[PDB]
Amino acid sequence: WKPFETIILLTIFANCVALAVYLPMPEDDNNSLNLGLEKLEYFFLTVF
Amino acid sequence: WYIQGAASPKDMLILVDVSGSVSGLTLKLIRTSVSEMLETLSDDDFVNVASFNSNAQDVSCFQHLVQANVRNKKVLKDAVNNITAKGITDYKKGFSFA
Ligand SMILES: [Ca+2]
Repeated sequence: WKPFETIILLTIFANCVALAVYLPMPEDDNNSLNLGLEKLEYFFLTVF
Repeated sequence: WYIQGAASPKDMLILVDVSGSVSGLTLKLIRTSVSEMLETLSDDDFVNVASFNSNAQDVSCFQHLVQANVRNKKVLKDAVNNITAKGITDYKKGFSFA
């Protein structure tokens, strides 16, 4: 009805901040926030 | 002459960070610092050189602290040069190995 159109609009804004805060590092090197951000991708992959 | 009377002899151990982030201008700088750091070393000083990226290997053939005479230093300054950066940084296996 009303909020399912706007919780999935709030989910997607939270997916765009997770792509923003990703930090690309050379040669397969990762800090510890990039590891917790690929554990967020799985949660954003099922909601969608 | 200045160095021997500056300070007492010493067993040093150079760690080199070889994780992927270092590759670039920074990796280039490290190979020239370690060679530079060695110039400082003397015969009475012992020294080995290790390197870590999620495992700590040792840069050359030595595996213990060696006398850092003209020859030994020449081996270490020739293995510091060929290093390639790849992999995850691990300061825990780098200081255990040290
Ligand atoms: Ca690193």
